[PDB]
Amino acid sequence: RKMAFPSGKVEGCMVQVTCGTTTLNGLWLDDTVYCPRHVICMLNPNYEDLLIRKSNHSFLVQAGNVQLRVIGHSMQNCLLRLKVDTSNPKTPKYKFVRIQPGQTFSVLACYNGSPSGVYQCAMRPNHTIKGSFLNGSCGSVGFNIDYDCVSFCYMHHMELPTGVHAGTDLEGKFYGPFVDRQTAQAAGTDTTITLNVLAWLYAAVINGDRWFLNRFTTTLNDFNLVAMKYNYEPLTQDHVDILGPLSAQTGIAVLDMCAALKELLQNGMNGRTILGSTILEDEFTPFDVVRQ
Amino acid sequence: RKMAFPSGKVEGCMVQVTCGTTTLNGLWLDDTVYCPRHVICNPNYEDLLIRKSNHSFLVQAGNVQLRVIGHSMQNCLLRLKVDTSNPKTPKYKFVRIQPGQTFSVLACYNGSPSGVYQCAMRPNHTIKGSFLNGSCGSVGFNIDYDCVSFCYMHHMELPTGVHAGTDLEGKFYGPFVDRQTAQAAGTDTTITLNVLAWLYAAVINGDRWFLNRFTTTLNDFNLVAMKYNYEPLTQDHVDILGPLSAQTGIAVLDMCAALKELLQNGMNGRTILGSTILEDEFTPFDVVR
Ligand SMILES: *[C@@](O)(CO)[C@H](C[C@@H]1CCNC1=O)NC(=O)[C@H](CC(C)C)NC(=O)c1cc2c(OC)cccc2[nH]1
Ligand SMILES: *[C@@](O)(CO)[C@H](C[C@@H]1CCNC1=O)NC(=O)[C@H](CC(C)C)NC(=O)c1cc2c(OC)cccc2[nH]1
Repeated sequence: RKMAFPSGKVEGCMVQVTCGTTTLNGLWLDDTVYCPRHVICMLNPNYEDLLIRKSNHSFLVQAGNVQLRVIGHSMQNCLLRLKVDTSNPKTPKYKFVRIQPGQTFSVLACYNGSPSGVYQCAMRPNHTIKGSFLNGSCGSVGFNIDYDCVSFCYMHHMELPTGVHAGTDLEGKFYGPFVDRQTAQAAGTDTTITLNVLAWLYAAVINGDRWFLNRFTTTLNDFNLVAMKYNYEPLTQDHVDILGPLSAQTGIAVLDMCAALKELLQNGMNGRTILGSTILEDEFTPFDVVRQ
Repeated sequence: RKMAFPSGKVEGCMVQVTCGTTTLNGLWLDDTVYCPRHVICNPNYEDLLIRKSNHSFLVQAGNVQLRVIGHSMQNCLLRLKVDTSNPKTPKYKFVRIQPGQTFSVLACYNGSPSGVYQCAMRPNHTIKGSFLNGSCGSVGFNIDYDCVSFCYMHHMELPTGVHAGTDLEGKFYGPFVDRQTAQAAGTDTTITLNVLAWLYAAVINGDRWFLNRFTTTLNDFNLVAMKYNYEPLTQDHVDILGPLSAQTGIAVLDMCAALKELLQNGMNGRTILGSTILEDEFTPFDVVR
């Protein structure tokens, strides 16, 4: 099952940022509030021009009942760093990280500064996420929690015409070739996260369906050559080592699981299922499998 | 997408309760801590509790230690009275959920919340959770408005991998007892009303391939439902699906005729809202939210 991290430490940081009539979500850490810079906008806007035309007083920042006053502002990439007169008493230990494709994080969906729901998603190889984001969701945040430290890694900005979502890290650099404009943008073709599909296949073996296994063998090179022809990410030697624990628990060598996957890619499943589905799941990490 | 409620108001109520070498998670509301009674541990729990002093309960809220002032047992739960009243307790109710309804689980270990996720009370009164060793005392809830409705406390994993537990009054969901016994639930069924709500959800998102021009009656639908291990559908169920009927413009018995086709013919490798299976853990209330 897809589990999310507990959202509490992040709920205390969610605020509402309003400019004129356009409102979105912001992240209040210490005396600074972060939010997508498009709060000040629509096609091909000059963001420097519009920021210099804006006064601190223009930004309405509400944190629950309280109103916070912008004591200053600056732009970092596609984000705005509003300085506020109050430090957030509920700020957690935190860091900004750049999540990598294949990896997962939890999204705390927010509307009007109120956290609505938390779900877990992965960053795809084409630098989009298959999220659930309605109008009002910009500035909602993705994050991982290790110990008591929160790793902020995603701020929501856009939904591509194809249903998927695009955003930035906490420094405002967009993941992927997207720009914050009211234009239709296309992601690159979405390749499948091989490392996670193998983790799934290992998970299926621990659950007791082995029907897709075989005695054929493969080298890493030859598996990667097949995989790319089916739009699957090549498997690095690093990924092989990551699968080590799942390999020893099941007694099935990683290259033999790849030989299995190679046969699934080339012949499909004759309507057969793994863990109940006809399609191979690719947002369960090896860590997720090991933990559960 | 399954979405869990923000777990913040619950995480501040999670504490650790230890009796000897036995540890589990507890729920700290006001001045009382709720936790599965087997923390004191087929025995007799009335005998075990009388031999227990308040001093023997190690209750910890994070770094802090709480002193048990008194206690009492209600069903399968302990009500530990403590000297401190939790400053973080939200507005809350205890409710008993009905099968088919959904909630969020804050999975906890050694008093530390580690994960949140959605799940549903199955018709056989189990839940398909994700619980590991140390997870008893983990709590299920709904956070509608600012009021938290606690509805589940975790107690066990059956041989089949599903989970079982009680309400916050300590009465089990289902036939189970808190003993170290292998126990069996009844045969499960598929939550028909939830499957239909999810079909309405797909239409709203534009997946309409499974629709058709036919209609069915309630009685004819249930003839097909019974054969495929779905719960019978009732007129109460149809009235619940009213608002989604209106939003999509598809009559509730039109959607049933679409579902009978999906059951009879199956889905030919095609997918509804991403999955290759008919999802039954999204309720009509869920889809509105
Ligand atoms: C934020 O809420 C906006 O502050 C919003 C979130 C999306 C709305 C629906 N689901 C979401 O995830 N973001 C946008 O509306 C952004 C705003 C930009 C960055 C200025 N724009 C889009 O996501 C967008 C624009 C267009 C488009 O043009 C018009 C054509 C096709 C798709 C598309 N997406
Ligand atoms: C709590 O953590 C208990 O301290 C624990 C949670 C489960 C452990 C693994 N995953 C869980 O969800 N609960 C138990 O161990 C309970 C304790 C009872 C209520 C006294 N027991 C079981 O879940 C249990 C016992 C047996 C069994 O016996 C023999 C045989 C088969 C399954 C089984 N489950």
